Amino acid sequence: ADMHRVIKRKGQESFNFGELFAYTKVCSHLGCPSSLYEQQTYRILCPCHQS
Amino acid sequence: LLARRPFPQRLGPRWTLLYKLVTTTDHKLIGMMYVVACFIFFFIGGLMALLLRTELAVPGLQFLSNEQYNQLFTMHGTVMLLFYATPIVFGFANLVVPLQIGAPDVAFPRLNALSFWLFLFGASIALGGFLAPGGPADFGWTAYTPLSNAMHSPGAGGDLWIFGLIVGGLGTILGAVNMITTVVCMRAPGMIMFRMPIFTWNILVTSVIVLVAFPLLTSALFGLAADRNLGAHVFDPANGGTMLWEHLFWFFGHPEVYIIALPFFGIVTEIFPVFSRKPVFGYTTLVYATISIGALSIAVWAHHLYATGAVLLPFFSFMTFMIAVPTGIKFVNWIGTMWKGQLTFETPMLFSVGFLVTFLLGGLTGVILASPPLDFHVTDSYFVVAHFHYVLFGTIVFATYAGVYFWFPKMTGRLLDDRLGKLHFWLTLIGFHTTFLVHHWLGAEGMPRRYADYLPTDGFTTLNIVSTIGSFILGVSMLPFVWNVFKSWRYGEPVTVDDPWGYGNSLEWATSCPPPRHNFTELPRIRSERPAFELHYPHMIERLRAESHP
Amino acid sequence: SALLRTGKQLFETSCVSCHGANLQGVPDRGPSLIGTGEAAVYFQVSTGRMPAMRGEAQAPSKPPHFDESQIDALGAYVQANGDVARGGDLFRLNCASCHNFTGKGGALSSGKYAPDLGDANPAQIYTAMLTGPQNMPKFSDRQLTPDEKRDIVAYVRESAET
Amino acid sequence: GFGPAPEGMAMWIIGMVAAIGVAMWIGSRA
Amino acid sequence: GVWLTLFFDPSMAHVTYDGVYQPLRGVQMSRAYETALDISFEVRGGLFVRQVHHW
Amino acid sequence: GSFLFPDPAVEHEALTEAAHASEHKSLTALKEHQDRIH
Amino acid sequence: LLTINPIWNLGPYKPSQVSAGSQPDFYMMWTDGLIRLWPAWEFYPFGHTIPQGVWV
Amino acid sequence: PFGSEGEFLYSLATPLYGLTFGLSILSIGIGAVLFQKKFIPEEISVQDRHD
Amino acid sequence: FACMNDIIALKFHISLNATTWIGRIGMVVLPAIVYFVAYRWAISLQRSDREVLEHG
Amino acid sequence: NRPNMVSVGTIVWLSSELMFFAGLFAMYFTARAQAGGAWPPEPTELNLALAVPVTLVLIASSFTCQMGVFAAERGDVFGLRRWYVITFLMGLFFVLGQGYEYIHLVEHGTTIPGSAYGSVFYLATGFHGLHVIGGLVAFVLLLARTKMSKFTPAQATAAIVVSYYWHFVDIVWIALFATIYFVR
Amino acid sequence: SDALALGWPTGITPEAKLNRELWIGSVIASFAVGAIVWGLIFWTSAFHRKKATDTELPRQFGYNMPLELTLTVIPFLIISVLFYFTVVVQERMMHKDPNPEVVIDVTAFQWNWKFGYQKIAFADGSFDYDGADPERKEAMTTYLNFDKIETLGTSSEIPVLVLPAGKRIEFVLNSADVIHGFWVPEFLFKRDVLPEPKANNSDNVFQVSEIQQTGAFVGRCTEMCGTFHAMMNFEVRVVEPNDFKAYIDQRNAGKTNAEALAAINQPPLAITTEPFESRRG
Ligand SMILES: CCCCCCCCCCCCCCCCCC(=O)OC[C@H](COP(=O)([O-])OCC(O)COP(=O)([O-])OC[C@@H](COC(=O)CCCCCCCCCCCCCCCCC)OC(=O)CCCCCCCCCCCCCCCCC)OC(=O)CCCCCCCCCCCCCCCCC
Ligand code: HAS
Ligand code: HAS
Ligand SMILES: CC(C)=CCC/C(C)=C/CC/C(C)=C/CC/C(C)=C\CC/C(C)=C/CC/C(C)=C\CC/C(C)=C\CC/C(C)=C/CC/C(C)=C/CC1=C(C)C(=O)c2ccccc2C1=O
Ligand code: HEC
Ligand code: HEC
Ligand code: FES
Ligand SMILES: [Cu+2]
Ligand SMILES: [Cu+2]
Ligand SMILES: [Cu+2]
Repeated sequence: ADMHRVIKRKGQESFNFGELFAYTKVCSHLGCPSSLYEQQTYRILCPCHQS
Repeated sequence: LLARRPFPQRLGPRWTLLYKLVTTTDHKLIGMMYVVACFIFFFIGGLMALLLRTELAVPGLQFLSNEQYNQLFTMHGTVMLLFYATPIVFGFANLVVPLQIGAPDVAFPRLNALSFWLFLFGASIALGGFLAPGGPADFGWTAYTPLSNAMHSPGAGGDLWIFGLIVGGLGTILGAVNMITTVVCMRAPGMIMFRMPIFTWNILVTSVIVLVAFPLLTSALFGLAADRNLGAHVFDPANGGTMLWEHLFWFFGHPEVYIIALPFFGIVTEIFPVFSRKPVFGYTTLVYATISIGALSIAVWAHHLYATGAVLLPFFSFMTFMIAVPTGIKFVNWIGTMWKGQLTFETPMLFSVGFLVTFLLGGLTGVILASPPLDFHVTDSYFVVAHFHYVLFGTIVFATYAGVYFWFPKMTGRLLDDRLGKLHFWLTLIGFHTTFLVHHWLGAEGMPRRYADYLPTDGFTTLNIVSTIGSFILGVSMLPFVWNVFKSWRYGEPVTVDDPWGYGNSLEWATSCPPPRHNFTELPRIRSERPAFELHYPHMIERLRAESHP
Repeated sequence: SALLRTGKQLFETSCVSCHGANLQGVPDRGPSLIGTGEAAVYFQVSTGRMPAMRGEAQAPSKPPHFDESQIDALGAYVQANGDVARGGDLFRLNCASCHNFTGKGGALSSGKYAPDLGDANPAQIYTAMLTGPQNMPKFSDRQLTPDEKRDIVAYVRESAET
Repeated sequence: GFGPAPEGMAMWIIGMVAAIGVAMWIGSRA
Repeated sequence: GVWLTLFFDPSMAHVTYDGVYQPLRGVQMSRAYETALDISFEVRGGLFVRQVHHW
Repeated sequence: GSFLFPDPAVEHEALTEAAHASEHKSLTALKEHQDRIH
Repeated sequence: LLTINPIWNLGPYKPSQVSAGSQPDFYMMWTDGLIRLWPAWEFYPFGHTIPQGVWV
Repeated sequence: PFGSEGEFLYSLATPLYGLTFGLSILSIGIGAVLFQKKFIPEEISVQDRHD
Repeated sequence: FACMNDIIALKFHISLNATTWIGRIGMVVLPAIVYFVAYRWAISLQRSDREVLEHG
Repeated sequence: NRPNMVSVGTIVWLSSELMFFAGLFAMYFTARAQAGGAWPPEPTELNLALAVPVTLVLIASSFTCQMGVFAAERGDVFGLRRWYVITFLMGLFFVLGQGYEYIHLVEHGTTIPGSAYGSVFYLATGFHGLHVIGGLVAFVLLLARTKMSKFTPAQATAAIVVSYYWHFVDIVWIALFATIYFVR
Repeated sequence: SDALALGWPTGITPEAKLNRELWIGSVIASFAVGAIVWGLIFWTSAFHRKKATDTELPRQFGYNMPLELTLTVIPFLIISVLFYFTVVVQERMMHKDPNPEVVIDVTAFQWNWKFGYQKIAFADGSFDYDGADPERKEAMTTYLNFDKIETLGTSSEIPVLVLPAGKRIEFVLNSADVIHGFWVPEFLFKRDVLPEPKANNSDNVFQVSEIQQTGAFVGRCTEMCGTFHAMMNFEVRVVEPNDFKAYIDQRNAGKTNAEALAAINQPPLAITTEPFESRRG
């Protein structure tokens, strides 16, 4: 239902296949595994420092 | 000769107030802390009404959400009534009641300080629900129980509402323990229970009514929080319940209205013989009138319950008409005490006249609403919201500003300004023609209260604009009052005079302004209803006895 | 029974991030299960911020939100503790304001229908009714008997399938 | 939470209160 | 702490548990974590001396 | 005395005459030491 | 009486797992609170980078 | 284990090590203060620091 | 009290987004008004010690 | 010839707590009339045993508390201490006596959720259970206060008003004993 | 006239035409009293402190005891007249006559209305529905009056209620979840609905005599329900009694209010009110 509200990265344009994505758990700041999913509004909240 | 200082000390030293505020039992200082902290809540609660009032002007739902409107007439109805109007009763009681009798202090001086700080932290819990995710109380200030449950109102902020009114609810019960036992035990030698000014009677009578109302609310809010936090079946509609709250809240609800009304009848009785130079017409008539309103206000609670199906209608109809008789006597004893004596319309007198002009429409539309056929059409409308802004705004705005302008050069020693004082009245009353007079027309034709959004096909557009233009005039009007107080607190004309208003009646106008820390240097000889008019005028004593009784 | 070794390792892999018997700080955390059991702790909360572990119409695969054996094992690990028509009408009365109209009290768009409930079944509905939901008060013990819970669950299930 | 935060809260209100409150009984005030 | 190092093995080498705590059975853990679960569980009053040492 | 029963009041006036003089001895001790310095 | 650190509830440190309450003790809590409060201020002065962790 | 029979006697193992160890020397420490407050004589000694 | 904001989020019912903005705005504002409410407290404790000497 | 301010300030306050138990009775009677088709204990049975041998202790507590307040008016600082420890240990028998009555009615009958009678019983007698525990605190804070000063008439006045609180708690329980056990 | 009643619709029932008649007899009697007191407050604006008395000569008097006895009975006699006329009107209202002639359940659920028709029996004995079933009621294990010709009224359908304009009309006022309120502004009357009104000792039901006008009138909810309390606008229509007999017979074959109102050439949606756009989303 929400595909037009997807902004791809300039380099990572075609790294998806059929409404799937693969982002790292290891977050981009001090390396805790980001795991909280937030299925209503798509947020990848991490428990260590809340990114 | 008589060496003095040119202009008195504006602000004190570096630190004469921060400590000595935390550690205080001076009722003259805790009285000035009730007053200043309530005008912090008169702006926090009052600005919420200006956010209510611009959503209603243009017939769309512009910037407030639907649920954000509903949590801005609760937190407006709570803060105005409970966090501004019930402590300003004990604001004027702590300034004046130990002075108007010959007392050095309140009876229990550490329950005067504890009654204040229960309010200041009980009030910052309830409006501390805006920090919650779900916001504060969505349900109204009445908080009807099928709306206030665990699953209908799930968020905290509704629960912080409940335990912000039992902490402040304890803060007024403990304050009414002081105000009875001060009047009972600590009068001057020669002061009897009579010959004691009517403001101390109104604080004496409403302190009885606080002990009747506020424990019954506190027992209800521990019953509602047992239903929410615990699982309970009190306030459940299969067990009585949804009319149990209708009979526990409104048994608090009307005799809390009448602890807001009566102490500010006593300020207005205090002001008329000062500015109309002749005594209270029917002094003991006002003593027997207040006791009757102090007795009738408790057995009339279900006049707020006429259209919720079945209560006993002819009991609460006729008894609700019975409050119109002594309050009608209290208007005879206000025009009558203002009648033959010569008038001067200074700003304490001006506001007590705007009390008489605007309270009348609230009292007249009160007995309009008291009969159920006239009430079955407008009982949850904007006619009701028109009603209690002519009848609260008299006692709580035109009779607190009557008292702040009257006891500012007794509690601080500075005359609060009059040119900037008459501006504040006529920015209030002209911006009060425009706000709440039109809700009488706006609500009786079909705009019920507590609506966020209405439809532009209805004829409510050209009348909500009138009630919004005027509401900002009523919001602008607080600006020449704060500027009046902020300048004339430390600047402003000094009073080296024990009575700045000339013809003061009660015992506080015989001591210096500001009084010393135990209020008195010499008590005058008390022999009549007004001590400080026999004092300062010894040649009138042959006229206070012979020229009375027409 | 459900293997508690699998339940512990599943808790550590998928729930430790927001729950150390405590609740996730971001938004609102699920919190400690109240009256923890397979019936309610097993039943997912797709609605709201919490992600949906169980996927409807899902064949066995290496990448999956949850495993039937994995779900039961974790629901068990968290739970350490140390007239069908007549039932539906009763549910509408108690939950008539929100369930009635099959809609949602919190959100008009949200519904009690199978598309809204995804991979719904009678057991999943019964379980959320028993302890209710994150924003819905629990009904078992406190309000409704087992027959009443069973009957209301059946009525909601029949209304949503049809 | 059950990690270091309610345990750290219970240090200052139980442990250091009953370690200062003892010292105010053994010691003096001057 | 002198007591608590008579029972602690500080390595990071991986070893399955196979001990006494029932949820953590067959979990790949370091030996620093298995002996920290032997102080708490398989030493008589070792959970006490461990908890005193943290307070 | 105890928390429930008193002492026979001969042993009370001896334990308060020798208690208001054992602190008065403590007061003139520092007072005659503060005047030695200054 | 008071339990302090149950290390048997959350299992061993495996880098795939996650804990919703990752907090230090109260003497090291002001260091974790300092990381959370600084805003995301990075520099990139050259081809190299300077992360948020320089401000702690 | 959690649903066992003697689980309650295990949960009172380490509290019974606490209110019997710690309350012993708390009460020895209280009794040794109350010997100092009540029997060892009060003295005020002044020592001139030669620093 | 910002390192444990996720526990403040769950138990105290405030937010997880707004507990950094009361920290990051508070990191400048709150130590500025504790300077004023303690410099004017310590001086007013001095004036309480002079009233017990002048008057008693 | 002055009317004992603290005694006036307590009985003025003690009339407020009667109105706190006015909103708790009004929850009880409206869940008995408009909800009780049968007698209100439908799955439970109120036993007068362990309810009469704990209400005969509070009545005898007022017979020993009033003998304590006779010792404050005379000057017996130790006679005041002797009859409040009797009153403390018999008030603590009421909390432990009624506290065992609640455990007998949860693991056997109606808890505070899940019963219409279960909410108007654990709050009417529940907030009386907190006005006894709140009252026994006031005996510890008074008997320990008699250990610190010379037993002035202000120490006796503080023992008058704690006695008035305990007789209030005693009379309110009679209005609870003769309401929920006899007028079932 | 119209300007003396403070913005009052002329009531469509004769039990509300008596209610507006009492209102105008009560406002004019209050504008009498409100102009007496204003005639005494603003009369003391002719009593200033003028520069004619160098000394204070105010003629101080306090106790005129033959005057408070006059101005107590006179506010008591105005009440004792205008209390008799507020028991007669509340007796003529709420008449409770046991010939119903239509019964319309309202069943105010969470944030909209659910009207339902029960037994309708004209004075001629013509239509005689007589049998809105209780079989749907016994499945709920409750009290809600379920019917067969019930109006759902979703958030965009804005439920138009249709009742004939010459007969006794009875409103059984139940509710599902929260205390709502039932107020047609032309029925100069409310009775705000309760969750379980038999257990709260509530009256639960009122009656009107007839509808002495035609057209279509607004309906609103008054006592607070929650978030979308302002959006619970129902709407009533008053078709002819001959046209109303053709309404249910077209409805009983099975249509909607958008279709059943087309057979009696009425507008299919509401005309004085509309659905709300912000609620739809
Ligand atoms: C809920 C958690 C609770 C867990 C418990 C943790 C609490 C920590 C322990 C506190 C340790 C305090 C010091 C103890 C050693 C000193 C012992 C002593 O006697 O020295 C005298 C000492 C003065 O001696 P001094 O230095 O030689 O005299 C110089 C001048 O007098 C000096 O004159 P002044 O002007 O300087 O005034 C001095 C006085 C000024 O006086 C005062 O300000 C207050 C005086 C009374 C304070 C203690 C009252 C009660 C203690 C707590 C009770 C908790 C109840 C609820 C618990 C619910 C649990 C489920 O200030 C103090 O002495 C400092 C006291 C420190 C206050 C402690 C605050 C407690 C924090 C609460 C934490 C709550 C835990 C939450 C965790 C939840 C779960 C995670 O006075 C005291 O300190 C009295 C303290 C007594 C407390 C011990 C326990 C009471 C047991 C008696 C019960 C009687 C039963 C029935 C008897 C029958 C009739 C009699
Ligand atoms: C401190 C603030 C307040 C005062 C004072 C006050 C005085 C009265 N009120 Fe009120 N009030 C009601 C009736 C009266 C009556 C009869 C009086 C009386 O004390 C007024 C006394 C009368 C006068 C001061 C005029 C005296 C002057 C003369 C000269 C006497 C002779 C004239 C007469 C006898 C007129 C009678 C003849 C006529 C023709 C009208 C009713 C009615 O059943 C409702 C329910 C509305 C509803 O359905 O929600 C109500 C609702 C409220 C609410 C809202 C509650 C809610 O949100 O639901 C508030 C806040 C409030 C405040 C206040 N109210 N009132
Ligand atoms: C004590 C009693 C009351 C006072 C005074 C009062 C004042 C006003 N009210 Fe009101 N009221 C309404 C309009 C006004 C207006 C225009 C004013 C004015 O007198 C207020 C004057 C305005 C101000 C005074 C604001 C000045 C702001 C300034 C100058 C800037 C502030 C700056 C800062 C930085 C603020 C912070 C300051 C610090 C020191 C921290 C309206 C709407 O037109 C409703 C209907 C809501 C509904 O639908 O039911 C209403 C509803 C109520 C209700 C029913 C609540 C409910 O249904 O749940 C009650 C009981 C009540 C009482 C009171 N009300 N009012
Ligand atoms: C005195 C001082 C710190 C001077 C610093 C000198 C200076 C100018 C330094 C410049 C460098 C700067 C700016 C440093 C900033 C401070 C900083 C980042 C680190 C310094 C750390 C440090 C030395 C802190 C000392 C302050 C401290 C913890 C306690 C002193 C408080 C005092 C005076 C008495 C304590 C009274 C007491 C025992 C109260 C117990 C009950 C209360 C109210 C506890 C409050 C409380 C506390 C205090 C917690 O730490 C805590 C931690 C985790 C969970 C909960 C709590 C909690 O509730
Ligand atoms: C006072 C509030 C409230 C009451 C009462 C309530 N619910 Fe709910 N219910 C909710 C909320 C809010 C949700 C959305 C799920 C969530 O909270 O995350 C919900 C969701 C549900 C769902 C899942 C729908 C979906 O698509 O996810 C079912 C099934 C359900 N409720 C059944 C019931 C039954 C059966 C009753 C009564 C017999 C009931 N509810 C009473 C608030 C309530
Ligand atoms: C093994 C069980 C289990 C795992 C793993 C789990 N949850 Fe939950 N969650 C639940 C249960 C059960 C509820 C229902 C709330 C309750 O327990 O009262 C729930 C509710 C929620 C809710 C509230 C939904 C509502 O409407 O109330 C959110 C948000 C949530 N979970 C987020 C998460 C996130 C994010 C993760 C992992 C990144 C997660 N959950 C993993 C069992 C789990
Ligand atoms: S570790 Fe800093 S963002 Fe997760
Ligand atoms: Cu009223
Ligand atoms: Cu409604
Ligand atoms: Cu509504």
